[PDB]
Amino acid sequence: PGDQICIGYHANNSTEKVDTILERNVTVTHAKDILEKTHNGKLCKLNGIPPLELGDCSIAGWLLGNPECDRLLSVPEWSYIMEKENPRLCYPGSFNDYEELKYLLSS
Amino acid sequence: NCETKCQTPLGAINTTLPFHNVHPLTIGECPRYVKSEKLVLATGLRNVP
Amino acid sequence: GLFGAIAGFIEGGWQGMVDGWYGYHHSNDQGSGYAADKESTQKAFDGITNKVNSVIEKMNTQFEAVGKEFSNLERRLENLNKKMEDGFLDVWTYNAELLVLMENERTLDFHDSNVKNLYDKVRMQLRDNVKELGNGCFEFYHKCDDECMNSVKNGTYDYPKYEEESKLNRNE
Amino acid sequence: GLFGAIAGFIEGGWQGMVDGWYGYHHSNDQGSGYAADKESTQKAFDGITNKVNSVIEKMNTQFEAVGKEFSNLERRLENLNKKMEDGFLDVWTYNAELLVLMENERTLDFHDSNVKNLYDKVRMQLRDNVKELGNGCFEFYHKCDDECMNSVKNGTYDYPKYEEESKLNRNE
Amino acid sequence: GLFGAIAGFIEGGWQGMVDGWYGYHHSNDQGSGYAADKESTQKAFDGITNKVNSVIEKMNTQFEAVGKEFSNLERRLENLNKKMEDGFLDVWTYNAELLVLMENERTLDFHDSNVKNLYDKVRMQLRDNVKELGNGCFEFYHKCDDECMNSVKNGTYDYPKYEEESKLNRNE
Repeated sequence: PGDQICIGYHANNSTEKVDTILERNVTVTHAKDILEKTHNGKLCKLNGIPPLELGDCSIAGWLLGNPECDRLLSVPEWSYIMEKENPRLCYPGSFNDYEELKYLLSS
Repeated sequence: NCETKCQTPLGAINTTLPFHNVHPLTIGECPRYVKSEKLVLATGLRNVP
Repeated sequence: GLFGAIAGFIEGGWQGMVDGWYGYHHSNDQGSGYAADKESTQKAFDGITNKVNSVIEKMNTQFEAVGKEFSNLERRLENLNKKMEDGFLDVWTYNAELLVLMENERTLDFHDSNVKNLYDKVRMQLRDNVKELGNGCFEFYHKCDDECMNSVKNGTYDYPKYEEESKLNRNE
Repeated sequence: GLFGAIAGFIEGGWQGMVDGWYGYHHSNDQGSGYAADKESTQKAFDGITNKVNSVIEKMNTQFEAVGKEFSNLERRLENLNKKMEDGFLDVWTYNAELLVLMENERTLDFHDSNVKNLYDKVRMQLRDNVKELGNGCFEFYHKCDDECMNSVKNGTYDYPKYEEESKLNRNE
Repeated sequence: GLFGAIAGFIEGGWQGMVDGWYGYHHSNDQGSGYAADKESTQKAFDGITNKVNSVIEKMNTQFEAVGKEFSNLERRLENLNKKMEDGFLDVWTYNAELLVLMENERTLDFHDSNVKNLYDKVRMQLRDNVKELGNGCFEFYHKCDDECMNSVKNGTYDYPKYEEESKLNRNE
C-alpha cells in the first residue's frame, strides 16, 4: 500500500451530555458541573461560631423567662438562630417591634 | 460539629461553585440561587466513535 | 463543527489515543500506532482550565441572610422582598443558562479549530509529496519511515529530499 | 465575514435558489441551473431554531404584580421600589441588547462557516481536475455532465477516471 | 489564535508597519519595504469602534440617589436596601467582567480571521506561480517587480502571463 500519517482527535467511553446554543444532548469526553446540588442534611457552625438553638422556644419566651422554655444554652456569642415550626407566651399579650428585635438578635 | 461558609435548611454547601439550586432560604457567603437542574460546562471535545 | 474537522471531514475520534486531545496516527513499513501532540494539547488544557476558572473565580462572594423578617402587619414589604428575590432569581437563572450554552458552543468550536490548525500545519509542511486523502490522512508519494515520521511531527521535514521521488510516483 | 465566504471571495448571493440556504450552480453542455444542499441547510435550520428556542424558552416565568402600593406617608419605600424596578430595567435592557448583537454576529459567522465548509468539501474532492476560479466556482479540465455533476454533489466523485484527461488539458 | 495566523504560522508582527493593522512586505530586485492594506484595516477599525460603541452607548442612564435614608428604628429596611445594592453589585460585576473577557477573545480572533483572510485572498490569486513558504510568504517562481507587486496588492494579477516561466522554474 502507501505510507500514511493522519491527524485525529481524542475519544473515550464518556457518556456525559451537555447543551449548546446550537445543538442539544451533545456527548463530550469530559465536563464540569458548576451547579451545587448537594443537601447533606447537616447543620454546622457559621465561619467558626455556632448557632443559637432555641428549639421549641421563641425569642420572646427566651428573653422574658417563659417557664415553658429551658435556658440551658447561655452562649455568649452566635452566628445565626435556629428554631422549629410553631412557637409554644404563657401570659397572653403582644411584643412591640418584635421583628426588629429578632433581626437584632439574629447574630 | 462542622464548619460551613453557607448554611441552608436542607444542609450545608461547599461554596466553591458560583451557582446552587438547593434552597432559597440561605445564610452565609453563598452561591447564586438558580432554577436550573443542571449547569454542565464542556471541557473536553465532542465524543465521536 | 465550525471549522469542519470534528464530525467533519475527519469523521470519527480515536479511542486508541489516551495520550492527549489531538495527535497523529502513522502507518508505515515498520508499524502503525498513535502519538499525541503535547504542545497543542497542553495549550488547549491551559486555556480550558483558565476558562472554567474564569466563570467560577470571577463570581462575587457577599455574605447575606435570606429570610422572611417581615410580619403579617407588613405584607407589602413581604411582597417587596419577594419581588426582589425573584427578580434576581430570574436574572441569575437566565444569565447562567445562556452563559453555559454559549460557552459550550465556543469550547467545541475551539477544539475544532485546534485540530484543523494541526491539519493545516502538517499539510503546509508536506506539500505535494503526499496525496491528501480528505479524511484527515496523507498518503506519501515516497517511502517514509519512523525516522521520517518523527521529522514530520517535530516540525522539521525535508521536502527537497523526497521531491523527485514523489514527483515520479505522483505522475505514475 | 469571519470565514470570508459571504460577501467575501464569493461576492453575491443567488436569487435563483429558493430551495435552501446553501447550494450549487452547475453550467455544462446539457444546461445550467441551481440546486440546494439539503444536508447542510437542514443542519443549519435545526441549529438556528434550537438557538432562538434557547433564548426564548430558557426565560423564567414568575407571576408578579407591578404597581405603587405605597402611600405618601411612605415616600422612602416608594423610592426603594423605584430603585428596584429601574435596577432590573437597566439590567434586562443592557443584557438583552448585547445578547442580540452578540448572537447575530455569531449567526452570520455561523452561516459563513457553513458555506466555506461546503466549498472546502467540494474542492477537497475535486482536487486538481478543476481550475479554482476563486469566485466560488470550479472550471473542469475535462468534460463533466449532469451524470457527473450529481456525482460531485452526492459525495461520490471519480478522480482517477478524469485524471489523465484533466492533466493533458491542464498543461495545454 | 483560532485561525492560526497571529502567533501561528505567521510567527511575529511587523514593527516596521505603522501604516495599518494588516499589510504586505515585498522583497524584490528594486527594493524591499512595507505597505498597509487600507480596505481590510479600515473595515476592522469601523467594526471595532462600532464594538466599543456598542458596549458603551447601549448602557441605560437612570438618575438615582444611593444612600442610607433609613434610621435605626428600621434596621430591617436597611438590610433590605443593602441586599438590593449588593444583589445588583454582584450582577453588574460578574456580567461586566465576563463580558470583557468574552469580547476580548472575540476581538483577537477577529483580527486573526482578518489576516488569514488576506493570506487566502493572496494565495488564491497567485496559485502555483509561487512557492508557499508557510511562514506567511510567497516566493515567486518568476521575476516580479514593483509594477507586478502592486498588481498583486490591488487585486489584478496576471497568472497566464507568468504561467510558463513559473512552470519551468518550478520543475527546475
